[PDB]
Amino acid sequence: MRNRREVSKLLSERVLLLDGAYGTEFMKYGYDDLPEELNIKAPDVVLKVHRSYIESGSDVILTNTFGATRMKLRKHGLEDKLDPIVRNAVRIARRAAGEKLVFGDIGPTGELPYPLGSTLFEEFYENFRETVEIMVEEGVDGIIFETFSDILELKAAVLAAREVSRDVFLIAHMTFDEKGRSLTGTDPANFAITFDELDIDALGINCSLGPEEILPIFQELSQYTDKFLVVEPNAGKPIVENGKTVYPLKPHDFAVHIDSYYELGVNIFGGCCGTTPEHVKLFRKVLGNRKPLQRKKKRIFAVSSPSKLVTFDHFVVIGERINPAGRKKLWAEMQKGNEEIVIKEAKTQVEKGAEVLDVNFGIESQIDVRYVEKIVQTLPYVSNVPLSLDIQNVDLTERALRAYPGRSLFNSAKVDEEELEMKINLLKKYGGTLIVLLMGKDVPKSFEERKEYFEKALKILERHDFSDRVIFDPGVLPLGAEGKPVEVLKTIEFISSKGFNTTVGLSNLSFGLPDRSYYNTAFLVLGISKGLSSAIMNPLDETLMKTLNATLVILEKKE
Repeated sequence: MRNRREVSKLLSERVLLLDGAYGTEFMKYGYDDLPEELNIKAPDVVLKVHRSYIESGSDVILTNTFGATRMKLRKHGLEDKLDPIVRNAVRIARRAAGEKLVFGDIGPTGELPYPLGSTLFEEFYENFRETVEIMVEEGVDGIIFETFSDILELKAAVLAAREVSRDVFLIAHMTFDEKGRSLTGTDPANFAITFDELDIDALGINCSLGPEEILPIFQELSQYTDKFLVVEPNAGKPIVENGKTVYPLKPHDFAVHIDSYYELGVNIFGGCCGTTPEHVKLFRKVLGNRKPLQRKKKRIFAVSSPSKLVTFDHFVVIGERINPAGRKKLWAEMQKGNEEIVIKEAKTQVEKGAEVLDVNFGIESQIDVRYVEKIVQTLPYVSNVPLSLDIQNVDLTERALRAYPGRSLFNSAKVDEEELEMKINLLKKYGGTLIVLLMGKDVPKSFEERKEYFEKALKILERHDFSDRVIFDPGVLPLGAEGKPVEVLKTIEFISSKGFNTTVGLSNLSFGLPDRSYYNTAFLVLGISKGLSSAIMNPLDETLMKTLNATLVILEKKE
């Protein structure tokens, strides 16, 4: 009913109050049934609880639909009841909220993405799409994806929601353990950096921990995003009593933490486990009417995997090995869909020092798309590191980007208006950074020409507001093509001096002459001395890796 523009307006004016736990309230009323089923079996109980929260002061209540998606309901033999479940939930909540806001509550499926589980991006996507269609049709004032523990599943959810409606206010939440990590390894900074650039309106943290525990985790989150913030802590740390887990933190003890979150810029405050109407009533009194606080986010250049965030504030080794070009064995296996061989190449490269992995599938026409999707989802989880997606076809590109678990690096976009704009828009929609190759219709032979390509690229990036999401690749040419490597060094220095990260397809310098390892080493050392911030290289080359480390030690970049 109310759109994201309208909700954003309200948020800019005042911090809002959410509601509390529903499950335990239903239980206090003698109903232990699956919450979602109550929307059909005992709608009066659902309404009663919504009203208890509204009367407590809640500015917004959540629909009783946390587990209402086909994938989750299937586990209870209720998949065929998805429609009446969600429609009734929205109607019941609307009836209770009256004028107040009603957000559609959508939790995770409980299924982990392949390779941890057996689910691919597309299925999660369709799964979330269906529930959002119902809520939008029934008139929710926003959607909040609650308690997500994995970024790929969360990414699929928001992309699905946004595809159904560009106007619905979207809120994405992740839950963290006491060590500040999601089930699959994501920390606050990673979550903020990966999701801040997606088309959602707010980010948040809910459940798992109490008020004090979430505080530092919330602070880290607030530093990397300028989106609206939400927090719903559990009512303290769990304690087991009569053989059951309870969250004893009383209203006053919970409510006193409100100021701390407010000082950190929170825009919506609510409570999770153990939160009762009694707790909300006090939250209302304590919160009152306040205008949110301004924040100003930290801006950094980084790419990510579910468990690792790689910031370009140090030389980044990008493993070049998962590339069938000139690799007879690998090429044949990729064609037959061999995942294990690629998994092994990834693992060994990281074990040797690669922090990011370039992934290319040779002649894309000869590769199965499902294979590509399985590999893109798989590597970040099993190898633990982010990927540089080395893909040519725009078609495959979009499929890889939407299924990528984190914020990736996209390999090369030549200096061509059409190609750049096209790849920029895909990255804007799905997230990610871009390697811009300094060439277009032909290869530059000088530093002068490379500079022209750089200047033309900056112009294009500038008008598409994408200058802060790029890494420049000057374009190393083979020494067997009079590739004048010195012109490449000048270019690296010039670009570095302007504040931009850089990289090179290292091996291309010696792919036409023996003792390539030594040419590769010499160039890398020289490149680093000119500001080179990374390189697509062979981490299995002991000579190159050891000399690389020595260089960094000598230039005082590490020990």
